[PDB]
Amino acid sequence: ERRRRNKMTAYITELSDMVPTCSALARKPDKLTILRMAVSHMKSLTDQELKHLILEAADGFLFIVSCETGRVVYVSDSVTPVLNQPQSEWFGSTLYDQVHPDDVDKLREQLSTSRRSFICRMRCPHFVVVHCTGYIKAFCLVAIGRLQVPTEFISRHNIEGIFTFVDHRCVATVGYQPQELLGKNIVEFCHPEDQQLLRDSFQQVVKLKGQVLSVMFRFRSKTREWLWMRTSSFTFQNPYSDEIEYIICTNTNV
Amino acid sequence: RRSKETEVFYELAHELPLPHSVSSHLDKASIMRLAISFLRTHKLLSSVCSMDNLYLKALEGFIAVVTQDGDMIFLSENISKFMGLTQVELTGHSIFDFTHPCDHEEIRENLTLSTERDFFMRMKCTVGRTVNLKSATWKVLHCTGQVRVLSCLIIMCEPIQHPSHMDIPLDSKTFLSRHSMDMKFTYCDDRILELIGYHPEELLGRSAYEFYHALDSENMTKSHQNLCTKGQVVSGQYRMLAKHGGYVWLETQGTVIYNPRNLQPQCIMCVNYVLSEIEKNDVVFSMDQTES
Ligand SMILES: Nc1ccc2cc3ccc(N)cc3nc2c1
Repeated sequence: ERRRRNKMTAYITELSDMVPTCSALARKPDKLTILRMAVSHMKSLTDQELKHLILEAADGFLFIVSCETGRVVYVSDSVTPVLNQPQSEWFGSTLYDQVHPDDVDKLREQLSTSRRSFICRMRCPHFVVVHCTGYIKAFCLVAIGRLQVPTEFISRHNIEGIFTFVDHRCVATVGYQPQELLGKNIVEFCHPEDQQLLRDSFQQVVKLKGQVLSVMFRFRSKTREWLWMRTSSFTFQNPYSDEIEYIICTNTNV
Repeated sequence: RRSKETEVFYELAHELPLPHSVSSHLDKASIMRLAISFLRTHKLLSSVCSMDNLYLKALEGFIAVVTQDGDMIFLSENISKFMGLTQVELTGHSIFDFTHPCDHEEIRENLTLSTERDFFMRMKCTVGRTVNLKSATWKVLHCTGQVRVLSCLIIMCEPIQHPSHMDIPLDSKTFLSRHSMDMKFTYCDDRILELIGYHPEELLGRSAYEFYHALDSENMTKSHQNLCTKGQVVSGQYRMLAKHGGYVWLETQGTVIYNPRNLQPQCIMCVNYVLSEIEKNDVVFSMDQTES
């Protein structure tokens, strides 16, 4: 029934020692005295340090904007560590001025006829994604803004080898516009000699699901030049069903 | 003598930086817990710094500070708003006593040893509104913060919001969609078309993975995994391929929704926030974009 007692005493020790003007004693006082000591000391002592709590956990800053003009009524200095921006810049300013041009319409609708939240790119022509979260108050928005976050080319295939995706770098790599590979099977750009080598390779990647396999072969460039290439690839399986979405390859000139 | 004791306790309780509204209603133990944890908080804050209905209300989530042994030294007030549970009820207690175990290891891994932390955890929720801890429910929190030295976790726990029960307005740059557990499109609204170029009719057979930039697939994988295990996710920023050349950037919050009378999963509902315009218009990435 009484380990209540011993962490009440643990409480009294632990507590007693972070009261400094009490910690500073060779002998340490009784129950009530340690208590009133803490009391009077607390009195001696949650406000803007809250603001920095925000800045530390969330990487965020406070700002109020009139829903009328979009002009910034108030901006927390925490804007500076976040956006690398002087409070100056945000006081004579409108929030539309502070975002990406394409982010404007969205903003018009968050400032229209409750409580608000949205994502937008704010400048520090360099922008960063920012999550603003706030609410409307007497006609204004009190919200907080928060941050977070060629040699070769990648492709994707259905299991048969048809190109289903290529990164634009393909054009530099093999001379082809994406359009010229997409839809066609990869073994068609292959030297007949190496075609079996390519085929069997697909087998191995599918038979063994998830791990990576490499193969080297001659790939038909757009100037029709056989290109030694290593491609190394693995299947991509749905997280829920674990059946096979497709195959991902990286094709690197060798 | 306990006359003096009890009365000094309550006196103490009163001008902790809180309303006597709640100060009043404390067992001495709570006064202790809170006293200490309040001190510890002021310390750690001194460690990092070398009228606030605004910051509290502006937030759509709350601040937690949690030691390495998992005891939650500090929690902002408005947690009650999101979690039901009051600060009072919680400071000093082990995070692990209020989190879905199965999330505990992962919590342990984000508790220790880059200092940037970003993960999802299920926490006990008791909210129409308020219930009691008996039939508590699991609520998913997106937690982002920094770990610090001691060892110490400072995070912001953001609820993800359940699409059928909104509290915020939505934009023109935001479309909404439904999926099988496969993330196969089963439904999408007709904001798609204006935003990325597809008719909703087009996507029905299609798994969502068909439309991610390869560079994002795995990240998406992570999200999927989590959506299923935990029940909700916010994805990172990722590109979705547009009806013709190029892509737009996105962020999707996914919620598994349940059959109410069946208590089985049904679908995934996705609030999809479009973050940009089609970036590469000249560039074609997939088979569908080649047509026409
Ligand atoms: N709307 C967005 C969102 C995220 C973005 C991320 C980027 C990363 C690198 C880069 N060069 C441009 C980016 N543009 C973005 C535009």
